[PDB]
Amino acid sequence: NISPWTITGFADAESSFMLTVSKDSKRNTGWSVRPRFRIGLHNKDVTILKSIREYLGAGIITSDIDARIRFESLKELEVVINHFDKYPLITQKRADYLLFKKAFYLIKNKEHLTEEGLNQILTLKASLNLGLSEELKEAFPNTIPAERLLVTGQEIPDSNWVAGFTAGEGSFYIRIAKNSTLKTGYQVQSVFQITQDTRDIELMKNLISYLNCGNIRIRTCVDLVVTNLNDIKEKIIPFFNKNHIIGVKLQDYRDWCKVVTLIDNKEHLTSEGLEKIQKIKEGMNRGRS
DNA sequence: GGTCTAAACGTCGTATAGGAGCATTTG
DNA sequence: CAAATGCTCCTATACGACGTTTAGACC
Ligand SMILES: [Ca+2]
Ligand SMILES: [Ca+2]
Ligand SMILES: [Ca+2]
Repeated sequence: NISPWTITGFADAESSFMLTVSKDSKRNTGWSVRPRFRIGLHNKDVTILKSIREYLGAGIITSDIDARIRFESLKELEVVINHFDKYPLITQKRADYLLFKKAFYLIKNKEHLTEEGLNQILTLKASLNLGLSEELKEAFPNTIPAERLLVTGQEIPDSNWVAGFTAGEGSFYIRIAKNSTLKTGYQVQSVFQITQDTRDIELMKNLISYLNCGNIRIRTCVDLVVTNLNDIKEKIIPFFNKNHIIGVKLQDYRDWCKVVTLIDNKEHLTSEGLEKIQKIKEGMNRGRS
């Protein structure tokens, strides 16, 4: 059974809180307003969604061009709010959650069925994710976007949060670089990585302190990158051995571990070992069938 | 000078995120 | 009826993941 903090870490990475405001003749305000919480993944990772659904006892799972679990009914969203109230998000998505939660209360309480409440919903939608469309701006021109929490000074709440976040944003890959100064003609490196938009660089720096390794790379997006071999051996691998990765990426993690073993035993410095490692690498990540 | 590790630097393709609205059920 | 939400379809970028070059430790 998945940990609640794993769920929150994974949602910090992959989830979306949404408000749809659609023109509708059939409604008394002329508009339809509805809240949504959703996680959408590659079809191969439907199992993660089933795990979340089994934990919470709510959510509708679909699989077509992608796999999604959605929470749209007031009963389902109540389960979502109860969870995140207990196990709070720590990325900037915490701010989206707070806007969403205010909207949920307005809708749950039917205040959205008034001109006043509808207008308030629009201030919330305006600061949530991508904000108001041109059409919505045209229809609600005097909307002042609600204040958005700048999320700051957040501590890593639990080791399983890190496992969930990494299952969403992390990468375990083997880097092979053509390099003539090596006997085999190639350098072999094991790499652990977490990627995130710079809006959360503070969190990323906190992750470096928390895991006690890694460097910050800015490209904007930020990468937490661990390349040091016995930071990988004695910190990253022990960490994720206790705090488990979920989804197909677990298989990538396992293969990654195997190559790290081969590297630790210097087999990457031989032609045969390099061939071994390449074969494993080719079956990992994007190369996994 | 040779061999090697670490990581700074480069960068592509899509699985994530985010979106909107018609159809159906419900009381 | 109209409100709620089931269901389905649309868009595209922050992610993941793959590749090369550089600084320099160690012998
Ligand atoms: Ca994310
Ligand atoms: Ca992911
Ligand atoms: Ca992601």
